[PDB]
Amino acid sequence: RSFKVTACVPSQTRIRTQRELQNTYFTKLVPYDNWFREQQRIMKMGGKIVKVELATGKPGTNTGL
Amino acid sequence: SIVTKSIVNADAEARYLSPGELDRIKSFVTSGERRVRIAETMTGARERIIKEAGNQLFQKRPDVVSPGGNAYGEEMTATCLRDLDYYLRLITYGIVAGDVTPIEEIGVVGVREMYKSLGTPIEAVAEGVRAMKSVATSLLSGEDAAEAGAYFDYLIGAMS
Amino acid sequence: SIVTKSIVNADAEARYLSPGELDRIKSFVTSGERRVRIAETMTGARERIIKEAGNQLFQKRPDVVSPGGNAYGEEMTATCLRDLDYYLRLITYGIVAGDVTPIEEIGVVGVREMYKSLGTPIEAVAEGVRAMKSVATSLLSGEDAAEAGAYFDYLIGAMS
Amino acid sequence: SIVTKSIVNADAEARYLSPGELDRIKSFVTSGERRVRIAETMTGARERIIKEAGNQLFQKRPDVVSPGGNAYGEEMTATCLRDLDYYLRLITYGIVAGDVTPIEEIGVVGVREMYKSLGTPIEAVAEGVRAMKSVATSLLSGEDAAEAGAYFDYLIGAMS
Amino acid sequence: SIVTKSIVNADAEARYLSPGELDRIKSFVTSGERRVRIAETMTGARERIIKEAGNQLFQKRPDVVSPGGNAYGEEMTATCLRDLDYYLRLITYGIVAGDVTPIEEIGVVGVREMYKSLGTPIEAVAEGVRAMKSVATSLLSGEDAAEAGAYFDYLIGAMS
Amino acid sequence: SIVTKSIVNADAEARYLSPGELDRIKSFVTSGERRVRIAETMTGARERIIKEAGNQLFQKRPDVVSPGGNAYGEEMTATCLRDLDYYLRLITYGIVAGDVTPIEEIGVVGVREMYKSLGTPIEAVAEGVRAMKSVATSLLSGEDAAEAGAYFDYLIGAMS
Amino acid sequence: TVAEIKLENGDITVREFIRILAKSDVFRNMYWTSLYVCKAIEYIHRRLLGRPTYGRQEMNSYFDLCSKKGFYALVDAIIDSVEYNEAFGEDTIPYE
Amino acid sequence: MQDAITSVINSSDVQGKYLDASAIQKLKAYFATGELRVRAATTISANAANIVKEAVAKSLLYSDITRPGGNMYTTRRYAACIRDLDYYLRYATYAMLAGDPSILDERVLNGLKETYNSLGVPIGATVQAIQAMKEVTAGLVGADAGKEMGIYFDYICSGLS
Amino acid sequence: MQDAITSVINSSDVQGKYLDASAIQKLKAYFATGELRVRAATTISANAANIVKEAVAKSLLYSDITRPGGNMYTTRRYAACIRDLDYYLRYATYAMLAGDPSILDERVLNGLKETYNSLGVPIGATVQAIQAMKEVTAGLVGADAGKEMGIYFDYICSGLS
Amino acid sequence: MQDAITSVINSSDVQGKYLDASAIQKLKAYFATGELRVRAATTISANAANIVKEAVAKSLLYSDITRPGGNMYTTRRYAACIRDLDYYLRYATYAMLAGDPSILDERVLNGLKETYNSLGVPIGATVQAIQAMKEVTAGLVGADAGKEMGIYFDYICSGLS
Amino acid sequence: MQDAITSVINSSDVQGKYLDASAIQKLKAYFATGELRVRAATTISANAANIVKEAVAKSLLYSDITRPGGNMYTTRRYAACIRDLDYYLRYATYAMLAGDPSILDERVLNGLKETYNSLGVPIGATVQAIQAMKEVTAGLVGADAGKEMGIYFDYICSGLS
Ligand SMILES: *[C@H](C)[C@H]1/C(=C/c2[nH]c(/C=C3N=C(/C=C4\NC(=O)C(CC)=C4C)C(C)=C\3CCC(=O)O)c(CCC(=O)O)c2C)NC(=O)[C@@H]1C
Ligand SMILES: *[C@H](C)[C@H]1/C(=C/c2[nH]c(/C=C3N=C(/C=C4\NC(=O)C(CC)=C4C)C(C)=C\3CCC(=O)O)c(CCC(=O)O)c2C)NC(=O)[C@@H]1C
Ligand SMILES: CCC1=C(C)/C(=C/C2=NC(=C\c3[nH]c(/C=C4\NC(=O)[C@H](C)[C@H]4CC)c(C)c3CCC(=O)O)/C(CCC(=O)O)=C2C)NC1=O
Ligand SMILES: CCC1=C(C)/C(=C/C2=NC(=C\c3[nH]c(/C=C4\NC(=O)[C@H](C)[C@H]4CC)c(C)c3CCC(=O)O)/C(CCC(=O)O)=C2C)NC1=O
Ligand SMILES: CCC1=C(C)/C(=C/C2=NC(=C\c3[nH]c(/C=C4\NC(=O)[C@H](C)[C@H]4CC)c(C)c3CCC(=O)O)/C(CCC(=O)O)=C2C)NC1=O
Ligand SMILES: CCC1=C(C)/C(=C/C2=NC(=C\c3[nH]c(/C=C4\NC(=O)[C@H](C)[C@H]4CC)c(C)c3CCC(=O)O)/C(CCC(=O)O)=C2C)NC1=O
Ligand SMILES: CCC1=C(C)/C(=C/C2=NC(=C\c3[nH]c(/C=C4\NC(=O)[C@H](C)[C@H]4CC)c(C)c3CCC(=O)O)/C(CCC(=O)O)=C2C)NC1=O
Ligand SMILES: CCC1=C(C)/C(=C/C2=NC(=C\c3[nH]c(/C=C4\NC(=O)[C@H](C)[C@H]4CC)c(C)c3CCC(=O)O)/C(CCC(=O)O)=C2C)NC1=O
Ligand SMILES: CCC1=C(C)/C(=C/C2=NC(=C\c3[nH]c(/C=C4\NC(=O)[C@H](C)[C@H]4CC)c(C)c3CCC(=O)O)/C(CCC(=O)O)=C2C)NC1=O
Ligand SMILES: CCC1=C(C)/C(=C/C2=NC(=C\c3[nH]c(/C=C4\NC(=O)[C@H](C)[C@H]4CC)c(C)c3CCC(=O)O)/C(CCC(=O)O)=C2C)NC1=O
Repeated sequence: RSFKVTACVPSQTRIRTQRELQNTYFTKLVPYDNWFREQQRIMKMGGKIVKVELATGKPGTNTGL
Repeated sequence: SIVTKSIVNADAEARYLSPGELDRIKSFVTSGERRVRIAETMTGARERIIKEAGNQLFQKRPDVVSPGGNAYGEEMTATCLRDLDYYLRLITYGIVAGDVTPIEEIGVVGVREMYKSLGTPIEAVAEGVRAMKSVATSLLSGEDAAEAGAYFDYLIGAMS
Repeated sequence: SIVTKSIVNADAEARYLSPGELDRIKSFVTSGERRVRIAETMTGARERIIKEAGNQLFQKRPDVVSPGGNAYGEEMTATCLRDLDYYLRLITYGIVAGDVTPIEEIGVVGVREMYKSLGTPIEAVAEGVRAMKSVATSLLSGEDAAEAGAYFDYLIGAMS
Repeated sequence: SIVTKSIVNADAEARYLSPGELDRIKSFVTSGERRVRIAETMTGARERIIKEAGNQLFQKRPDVVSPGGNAYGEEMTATCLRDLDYYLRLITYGIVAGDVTPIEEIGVVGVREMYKSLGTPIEAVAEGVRAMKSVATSLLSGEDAAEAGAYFDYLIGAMS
Repeated sequence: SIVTKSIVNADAEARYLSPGELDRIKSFVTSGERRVRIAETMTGARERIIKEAGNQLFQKRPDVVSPGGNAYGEEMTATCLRDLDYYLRLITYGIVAGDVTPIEEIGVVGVREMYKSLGTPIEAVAEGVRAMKSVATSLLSGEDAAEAGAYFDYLIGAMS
Repeated sequence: SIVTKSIVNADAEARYLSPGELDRIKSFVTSGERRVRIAETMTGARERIIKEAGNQLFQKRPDVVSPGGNAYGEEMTATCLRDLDYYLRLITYGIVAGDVTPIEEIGVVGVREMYKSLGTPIEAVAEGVRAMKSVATSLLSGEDAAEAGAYFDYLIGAMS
Repeated sequence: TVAEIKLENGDITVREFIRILAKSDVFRNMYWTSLYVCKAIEYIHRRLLGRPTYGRQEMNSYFDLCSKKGFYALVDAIIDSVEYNEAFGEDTIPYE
Repeated sequence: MQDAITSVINSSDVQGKYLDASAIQKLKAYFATGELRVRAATTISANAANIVKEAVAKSLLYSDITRPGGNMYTTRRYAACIRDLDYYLRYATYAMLAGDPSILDERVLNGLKETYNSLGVPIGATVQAIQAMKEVTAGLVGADAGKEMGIYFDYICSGLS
Repeated sequence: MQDAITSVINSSDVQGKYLDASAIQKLKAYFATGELRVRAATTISANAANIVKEAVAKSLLYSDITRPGGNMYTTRRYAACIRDLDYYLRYATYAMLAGDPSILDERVLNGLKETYNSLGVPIGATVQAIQAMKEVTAGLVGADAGKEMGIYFDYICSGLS
Repeated sequence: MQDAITSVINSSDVQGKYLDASAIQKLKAYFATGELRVRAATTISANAANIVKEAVAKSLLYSDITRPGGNMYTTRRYAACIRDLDYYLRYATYAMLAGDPSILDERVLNGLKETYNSLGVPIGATVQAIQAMKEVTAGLVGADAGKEMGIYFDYICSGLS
Repeated sequence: MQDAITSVINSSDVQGKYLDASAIQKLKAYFATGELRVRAATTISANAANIVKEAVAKSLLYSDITRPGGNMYTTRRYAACIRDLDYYLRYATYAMLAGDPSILDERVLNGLKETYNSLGVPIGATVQAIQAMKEVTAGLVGADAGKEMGIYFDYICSGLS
């Protein structure tokens, strides 16, 4: 049950002399049971959630996760 | 199911499923023509199991029938049989599945939340479920209730 | 007290206490005689409160006293009055301390793990505090009922 | 602000606002008419504060107004005051918010990279914003020179 | 054993044991008489197994007898037949314990770095267990060869 | 290349390149023609350095030629020449770059999971390429066989 | 490797790779099953966060979480804290 | 993450000027209504579970999604939903003191719009629930603070729809 | 951990011999009562939250530890004591199916003495509670498995002492 | 990840009907041929490192694709595509026991299309490798179960091309 | 952690009784001296970068310790020595605001033998720095506030040696 986020987050307080292109464009896959503790982490950072996608199976299926 | 729990465990070890567990699926499929009698007997007594286990519960906890509990009135004792029937509509989904993977995702995973959110104490809910799975063990055979009664009594410790 | 949560909120920021919070401490110490007059009138009528709020709890929920539920005789109903005596005691401690941290470390951490083991309803404790709120705010003054009742709602946010 | 700090601290523990913290916001809102007239004490006299600290900066350091220095000429000097005109605007934002949080996000988090790139000395700015402090608190009252001056002294130590 | 997978995979979720996993316990203690007869017969002809499956292994892979290989001379082939007797003993533990785990811990999790530090080929011993299972399933019964031959099949399938 | 190893050594700490490190690049440019003279001596004398040193490997290890092993006389010993010819090609890729990584990314990164699936002794490749570079150092000189000697020994310590 | 090639593909970040690493059975056998519980709270807190435990209320918040949810949410709750994410980042290997 | 005092600061900064007389007329308007916002913050956070247990009772408890065929029979899906409607009560009361809808934007509204489309749940049942949450919360805190909490409920409601 | 088979196996592995007939006798006794324990483990996990309530009211409630001064007076410290007894009911039922007190040794009782002595937790009330709990589980499982369950409870009270 | 047993459970609760008569012969069809699958899935694990011996050696080993210039010429690209074939066998055998290809499009087919068009992997070489490994399993499980394994092998090739 | 308020209402909680007139008199003894501390805690907070500046020049500077061969020689060690002094002013103002040295037993006297011994910090220079810091603090804060602050400086260096 994995999602597929794509997240644009800026650097809040620090001016990072290394590149950190990947630290502004997490387009990772997060599973369902730990997305919502993870979604608030981007949300408290001031990031922007662009899209979320169901990379796994069908919604509404109440068994088999 | 027991097929489903074995293959997700073998994915975690990143190997094929073990010959210890391959006995169990082989034991599940020779008992696949053993599990189906438990499923059909609960069809023939689902109007008999629930209508007796309510009064078994209401003689154990008559705080519910008193005015002020969460099932008081004829419109309110409808759900205190309907939520019990819904749990009888969960075991037969997992008798033939063998284990608790349809028991969890329909019944268990947030059941501390919504009965608190509806105001019903789950200790009364688990009591009638325990009152249910004394009558269903007496209805089934001594060999049927030896394993399904162990499977019956998961839900009482899972709820409360 | 109000000294403690002006320190542990200033230790996480790891700097000194700014004068934006030192004036509230400076207004707290000069207002010390007001809170003792709240507390002594609160504890001076401790039999007027619980004997009235015990009746108003049982009119809001008559199922604790009716045969089947939790509290019976003059023993198990009496320890229900003991816990309301505790929470009346525990709410005059935060009034003198001027903060909700002494009611926090004694009774706003973990009772949703606790009361389900005891079998009491959690929300029926919360209806006892609202009857305790309406008794004490009717007894206290018109201005301090917005201050003493500003702790009474915090117990409602604990359970409910 | 104190409203912003008390939410974000209380959001991370997934809790509502404490009654110790709600009376912090309640005194902060009602004293907001006190702080806005400290803000209009400076913006009513902003064009004098720039000009006096304009004369006070180039007296104590004349190399920046000298030829070769980074503010030399009637347009190249015009800018250094206009940069000091930004810091009247920033500190007036800080007295209104009651915190250095608009000083952070607008004014001070990148100055160690900017003026090194722009060639102007940071310690040349750090005395011009300190000569701003001596001309401001002579125009303010007695008690708020500690209140507004804490936003001044925050801009000294975060500069140098 | 059967418990050692189940007592760990339910401790990690900090729950009690699910009755699907109590089938796995029930599932065998009924097979523990059948699991004990086969390892008594395997130990009871453990000299005939190693002297036969060690023999025609070298008719299949004659390289390790040949000079330049590791087991040149009788002083190393008898050292080589220690690992045949060790793995025959580790089969008989795993049939009695019931599943995959005791042969995995004692004789599997270092064999890509043990045998590389010894310089011996890691694939050639994997040929020998397929002959060790060839002579063993040739001498036992037909119904246990689907059980006892599969515990051989794990230590093949994780060797090569 | 030694240019390519230098940038990522500086880009990891987000830095412009050190002038001591450009001395290594400026020495690499003026000694760039010498390494091309090293590489043509290998490619010109390829047919005497492969059939000889492979035969040294077959004289050191006569396990390889014998049946039951990895190779056999008609083409399997011939294709173990071309699987040995690839590494001499990778050394000549490595010495003209002044770097290890043309040996790395083509012929190191997955050789253990390759040759376990191919069924050859990976250590015999390492003893074969040790026999390859023992005669390669005596080919060209004694001076140029030292800094090209530093790229010979790495592939020995990559297989094991 | 099926945890690993998601990182080599770029389908997960490193912070998701650490969580899918320390939920495996080889980590669970090595540092959870064969240890005392409050040792095993402290050692996974030692490896992943790169510091010891801070005191008592920082550890009592972890001990009830593995009493109810299990080990799989103990290793979750170290990782999605503010002190993991804002002191290490989402693309760094942790260090002591 | 901002509040109504710093949003007036930010609307004056990005325009350029100082605290002009239009902003002080806006800022003094916040300090007058800020007294009632605290006295309605406590009586929501008292009855936070009591609101959401009644707001589900107006619209959701006997409908399409209790007879089999919808979102909530699966016990995790109903318990997420009571927990989702709990967090609307927290963030609107965070929006009530802060005096702006922009705290709801960087905490609720940006992520939640595309998940609910992707997870197949109805937004139309959610906006029916928050409007049912609006008609009970005005009864508890009084009508005059109900016009305050009716603003940020509608910003969730217009934002999700 | 360790299991009664994997202690009989590991006794004959470090000696290096094969399966002795005394060890084979030591495995038949585990398999003869294995059918009893597998029914015993379900009947405790059914009443696992119930037993602790029937134990703490047998010897701890209405006494001088859940009264002002004791370690269960603070009611959000008494909540530790309930889940402290949830561990000793869970891990003892693990050790009943294991046939071995080695679950309790290096997982529970390794640093249990040092935790309780570094807090002022009463040892003598814990052994007063656990030996009271042993009577309750023997009443619910019957006197056959109550001898078996009484061993691993007594292993907990011995190493804690 | 869910099998055919959970799928008929999934399609029975959601409409409000009980475990009816028509669901039983879907399960009895599983329980009839489920004995065949345990005879099948053991013998694949006997040859799980031996099918990949034949996987390269039939269609990939002495070809021009392995000759320097092709896609399968690097040691980092060789060993990455034996594990990428070994995973396609192991997840097929999960579906061989599932009675369902619904372990494939969660863990195998989720990002597998776009990762081959981007990494330069030829699609036609894989379906000439996977469909070549259908018939070597037909000589190892017998005639009928290889035709059952040919369903999920074609479900790979329908979901790869 | 506790203060003069939360030692009284801790010690009067644990007897079970309410707040009585013997304990309210202890609160009024703290409330009579509370106005003295808030004036004292304000002036130290405006001079925290200057009490440290003078006190290092009182006893530490131009010594063996400043010179090479001493400990605070390297710039890296030197700043730290201001920072490992600056906790001793901030935590001493917290205990002065508390009226109880219970913070000082808890945050700033744990490793204070074992950190300083395992880092080459001399103990005898830190105690000499602190009464060099107490003399300039009691000169800055007054005679009456200097002895109340003087308890919590001499509580630290007595526990540190
Ligand atoms: C009464 C209005 C409600 C109620 C009360 C009730 N409680 C118990 C038992 C206990 N209650 C506590 C609670 C506390 N103890 C404390 O010291 C504090 C803080 C100062 C609190 C909140 C505890 C620890 C117990 C157990 C032992 C004891 O009594 O101290 C009972 C008895 C239950 C039983 O089974 O014996 C009752 C009846 N229950 C209700 O139904 C009312 C809603
Ligand atoms: C309850 C009937 C008894 C009791 C319990 C009590 N325990 C604590 C605190 C802790 N208990 C533990 C327990 C364990 N740690 C382990 O690793 C294991 C093995 C699985 C167990 C069982 C721990 C770690 C703590 C302390 C950490 C923390 O800060 O919570 C308390 C709290 C004591 C306090 O003052 O905070 C209590 C009350 N005490 C009794 O009186 C009963 C006998
Ligand atoms: C190595 C390849 C690479 C680059 C270059 C890169 C840049 C980059 N530029 C950024 C921001 C920024 N970039 C600019 C850019 C400019 N200001 C202007 O007015 C001009 C138009 C322009 C420069 C001449 C500004 C203003 C920001 C801050 C706004 C933001 O947070 O995005 C950020 C956001 C994080 C931050 O710095 O706070 C990144 C990651 N990322 C990469 O991976
Ligand atoms: C509100 C936050 C903020 C800051 C801090 C800021 C600084 C700032 N100062 C600038 C230039 C400058 N700033 C100065 C100011 C100074 N140099 C001196 O010599 C004096 C000592 C000193 C003032 C104390 C001058 C002279 C220039 C122009 C330099 C040049 O063009 O080379 C510039 C480039 C041109 C411009 O003003 O647009 C920026 C961006 N801008 C901002 O928006
Ligand atoms: C408990 C798990 C375990 C096993 C099974 C094991 C075997 C083992 N094999 C050894 C050596 C060896 N074992 C072999 C065996 C073989 N090489 C081959 O070519 C064949 C594939 C195979 C036998 C047919 C050889 C050749 C040596 C000697 C290595 C040398 O002389 O360099 C030794 C050291 C010699 C001794 O102590 O007598 C041990 C201990 N050790 C363990 O710890
Ligand atoms: C440059 C990076 C790179 C390497 C290293 C590489 C190796 C490589 N070695 C191979 C085969 C082989 N390699 C050997 C080698 C040996 N057997 C022995 O007895 C000896 C111990 C040993 C070498 C001295 C043999 C016998 C085969 C054929 C295996 C077979 O056909 O089954 C093959 C398969 C056939 C071929 O295409 O040549 C490859 C692809 N390919 C690459 O792209
Ligand atoms: C199949 C999975 C499933 C679960 C877990 C479930 C729980 C569940 N129980 C409900 C209500 C209820 N459940 C009960 C049942 C009880 N309350 C009592 O007091 C009795 C003692 C007790 C039974 C033991 C009652 C009375 C209501 C309605 C509560 C109300 O109207 O206030 C509701 C809201 C109404 C609805 O749409 O059904 C849900 C979602 N429903 C499901 O479909
Ligand atoms: C604080 C900002 C924020 C919001 C608002 C939020 C929503 C959110 N709603 C979710 C699920 C859910 N929410 C519902 C909601 C409902 N069921 C109904 O019938 C109604 C229409 C509605 C509520 C009464 C359902 C059915 C699911 C499960 C659907 C799924 O599994 O994806 C989930 C997935 C797991 C979780 O609960 O954490 C998130 C993340 N997350 C956030 O971070
Ligand atoms: C569990 C389900 C699953 C599958 C099936 C899977 C495949 C997979 N194959 C990959 C690469 C690869 N796949 C191949 C494939 C082949 N080479 C050939 O000669 C043939 C065309 C084909 C034979 C199978 C090659 C060569 C690469 C590496 C690309 C490179 O060399 O850079 C990668 C990129 C990461 C890497 O391995 O470097 C993934 C993620 N991943 C998964 O998670
Ligand atoms: C309150 C909780 C707390 C304690 C106990 C604390 C102690 C403390 N003192 C330290 C260092 C040090 N401290 C000093 C000490 C001094 N300078 C002098 O000249 C005097 C002799 C002396 C103190 C007046 C020196 C000389 C070092 C070592 C810094 C290093 O080598 O990295 C360090 C190592 C610096 C680091 O963190 O890497 C710590 C942790 N820090 C804390 O946050």
